[PDB]
Amino acid sequence: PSRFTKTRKHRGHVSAGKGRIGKHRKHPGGRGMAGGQHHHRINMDKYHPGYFGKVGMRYFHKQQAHFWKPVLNLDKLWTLIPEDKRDQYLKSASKETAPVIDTLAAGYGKILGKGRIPNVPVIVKARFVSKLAEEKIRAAGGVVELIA
Amino acid sequence: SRPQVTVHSLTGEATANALPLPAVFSAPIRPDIVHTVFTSVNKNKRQAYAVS
Amino acid sequence: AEQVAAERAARKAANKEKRAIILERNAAYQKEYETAERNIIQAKRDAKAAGSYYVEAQHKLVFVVRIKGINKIPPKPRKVLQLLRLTRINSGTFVKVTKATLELLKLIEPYVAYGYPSYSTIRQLVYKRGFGKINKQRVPLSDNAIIEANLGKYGILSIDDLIHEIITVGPHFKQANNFLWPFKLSNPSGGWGVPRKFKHFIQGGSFGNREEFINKLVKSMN
Amino acid sequence: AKSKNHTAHNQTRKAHRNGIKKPKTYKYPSLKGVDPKFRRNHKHALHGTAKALAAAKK
Amino acid sequence: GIDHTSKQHKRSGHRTAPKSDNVYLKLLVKLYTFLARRTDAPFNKVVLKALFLSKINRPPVSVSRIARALKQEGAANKTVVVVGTVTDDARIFEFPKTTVAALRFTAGARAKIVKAGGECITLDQLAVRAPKGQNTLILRGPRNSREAVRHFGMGPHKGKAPRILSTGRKFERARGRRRSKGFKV
Amino acid sequence: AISKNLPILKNHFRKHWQERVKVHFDQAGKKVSRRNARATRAAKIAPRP
RNA sequence: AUAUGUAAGAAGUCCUUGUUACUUAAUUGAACGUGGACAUUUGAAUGAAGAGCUUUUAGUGGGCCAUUUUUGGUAAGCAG
RNA sequence: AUACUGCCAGCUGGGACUGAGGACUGCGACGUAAGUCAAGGAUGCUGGCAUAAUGGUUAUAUGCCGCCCGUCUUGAAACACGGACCAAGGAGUCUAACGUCUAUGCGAGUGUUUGGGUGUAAAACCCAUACGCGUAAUGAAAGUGAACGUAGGUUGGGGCCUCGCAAGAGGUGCACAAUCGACCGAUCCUGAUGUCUUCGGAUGGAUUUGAGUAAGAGCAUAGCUGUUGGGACCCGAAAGAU
RNA sequence: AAAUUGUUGAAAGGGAAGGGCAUUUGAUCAGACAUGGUGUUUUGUAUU
Repeated sequence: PSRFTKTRKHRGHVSAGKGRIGKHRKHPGGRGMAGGQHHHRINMDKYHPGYFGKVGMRYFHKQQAHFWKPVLNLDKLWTLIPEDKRDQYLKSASKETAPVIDTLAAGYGKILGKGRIPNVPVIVKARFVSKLAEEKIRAAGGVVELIA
Repeated sequence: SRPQVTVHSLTGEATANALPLPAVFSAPIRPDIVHTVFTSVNKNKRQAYAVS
Repeated sequence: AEQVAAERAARKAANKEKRAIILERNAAYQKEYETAERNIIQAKRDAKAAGSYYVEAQHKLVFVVRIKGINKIPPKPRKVLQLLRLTRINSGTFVKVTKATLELLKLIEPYVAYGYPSYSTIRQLVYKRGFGKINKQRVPLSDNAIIEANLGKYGILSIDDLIHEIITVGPHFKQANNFLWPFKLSNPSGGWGVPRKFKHFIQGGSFGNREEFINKLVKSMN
Repeated sequence: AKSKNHTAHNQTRKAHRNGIKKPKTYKYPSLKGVDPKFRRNHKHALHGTAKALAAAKK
Repeated sequence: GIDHTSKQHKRSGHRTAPKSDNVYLKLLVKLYTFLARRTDAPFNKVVLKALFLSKINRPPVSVSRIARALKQEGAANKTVVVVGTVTDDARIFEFPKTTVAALRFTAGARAKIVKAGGECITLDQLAVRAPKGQNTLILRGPRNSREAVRHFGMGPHKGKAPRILSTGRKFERARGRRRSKGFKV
Repeated sequence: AISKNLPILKNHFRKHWQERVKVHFDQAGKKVSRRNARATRAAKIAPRP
């Protein structure tokens, strides 16, 4: 849409919207992040604090495959169970028929107890569990059994 | 809405059979959506040019 | 519903009753003005006969006309002129006389001509140039119906009631004056009477407090 | 090639364009910077007041 | 000349005739302009301006939020009116039997409404069944809970989510953010 | 060079990328050629899967 | 003298001290609050052209000249 | 009586410019009532030509005025710079990654188009996966990981719920704003049952601290404007190297 | 095509020319009176 640009509206005006006193020169302040500590220090300190320096330790050959662990909350777990049977278990909440939820199969490595699952017993299968998640699951009546 | 639509036969004015509307004809008319999508797909059918 | 006979008759009867009460109010106002003027005269004569001096009560109302342009004016006088609604040259406004308003006038002395108007000039200004501030719009008064519709809560039901409040400043003078849009006067028809305007009226100029000559000045300007 | 060093010209006008309007005030100002002993006491007193008010209007 | 106090030829500063080219949105705007003009209902006026509203100013409102609005005392039977999109919340396991009027419904949200037993209606049905907005309750979504607003107003000692691309160690967590490295913000 | 509140960008374009640009105008042609080669190999090994 | 900080109330004024891990010799104070009383003079004037608020970005970052105050200089269409 | 001043909703006269505007309306005035008016904007009557006569254009003449444009500049007509003239060409573009806003689609999801299928063979149409972003944050990290309450209390709040023909209040209050809290990481504390003889910190805290929670709001496409690297709005070095 | 030239010709001319406002003079030109009007003395009264 080059016909909508302000370049078409600046046709006829001398400076093309760049000013007559301070012209549109090539690189009046530097190139890129030039002078972030000298003359752009004000911008860096105002808007990007912590830009300069190093803090943590290094980790040669880091692997996001090692660090893969998506988290799942308890409400998201009860919605992770399929709906057309979710209605059935929610109505017929009882033991000896509690659904088994494989958070690992769903793609979650950890479960977190963000609050207020119904009182339906349910067997939970997760790689890692949280203290509050386990307490809330047991209060609901189910259990969390560890897998790998 | 629209009850039925007849079928035109090559051997006369029409025939006895008629069918209802698939509701794709009842789907909303969005000229702006059609305009944007058509602009984009008409751009999709294109070829590249450049100077030496 | 014809809305030709019954509605018209009811509206015309209400209008006639309102006109009668307006006429009664105007007669009362004229009697009050005449009584006040004659009483002032007899008070002066009685003081002279008794050997004492009758000091005139300081006038409770002034008319102030901004007569200087809108260029090269310092911030404090500019703000005081804006507060008194004097945003154009040859622009007038009625002011109730108090310590605060007198200090404002003393502040804006070199840009306005102000003085003590009489009933004649007040009536002249209201009748000739009377515009209400309705919905932030300058509509001409032109109708006791309009004045009553916009000031009936205060009992002002006609241009005569508005003029009466203005001349005999009362409980609702602030509301009536704010309803009155600032007067846009022309230049004086016979001239300003002085070669140079921007000296004090005392010094042979035109600005400042011309006490009772504001009547002549505003009648020439209106 | 000397130049003008400093001036306050036009500064008040620039301020008063959309300037010196007063800051907005609030009921219940921030309790930061006040004595932390008073803060602890006010916290406990507010908790007790809320409990007593709920008891009064159950 | 006039010594102007305010700025001359200043636009309203508000929105009218929404930027959307949707002919159906224009139809709804026409209907509610007529309603607001000839009804005097503040509900009609506010629904008209909410129709004028833009997208980020019309955040999605969840069925959980509607359920909370109905759990409000004496509001169980009020028609819940939202000018925008109603989304389905998977964090609630119960819904009441309310009537919801809205511009748009997600598939899950509409299914939730009709499974709970209520009706999903549009703004024109809301107008036809309640011209003055009788027994209505207007719902609004959280406008100030997005990435843009969390970045807005960034500066020293504000704590307003610095505009960054990569998040983690050695990405703006250094001099100017801890006392051990120079100063702290 | 730096300006108002914006994310710090790392655009690695300080080499002769304009010489090293590859634009895949031949997506459709490559797909057609791959399907044609699959068909030809199937014909060549006609009973084999 | 001119400039300049405040205040001119409803987020206010008066009986119940209800809570407290603060404070007091002490149900003494402090803070917050529940119950009650105060309308067309809700506590000066004038005005208000709609208050208030957020985002984003341009140009600019050589200035100069009156009237007053004023510095260096004999002075300057000098410099500040 | 009369220099004077003030008032008259006092009485007459002579000039000028203007004539905006609608299918019933308004406000008014005028003899004891028919209706007429100068009352919400010009009508009535009468003349000359049925044309360059009025006018438009144009060239002179006359009265007054009028310095050569662009640029740098506090200041240009400048004794500052470019411009003898004319034709054609001639300078904020495209890309990668993005910020704000807007429109659109779907929505706790979103994106078909790396590929595969089929095709009227670079269109179009269709497709079990994965992946990117979002749904969880915090710490350097090991790690831990978001409801003690109707997802809280107070203040203000648009909107919505009655007695309601003169002045008249409560209830609910979800955008958002201010404040006091609660919860999740980090720091500093405290430390009960139990001991792979020294280990997990249950609980209770702290003028500390986080780009958090506290009934999701994002993803994708496109469009002004703005950012960065690229030749980078166009033209321009003295140079350096092979 | 323009710059730049020669010639139908027209006007101007006391050390520039060009321009604005306003008329005058000369040259040139559009608009407008068969338009939707009289019922019968002129007619080329299904054409009015």
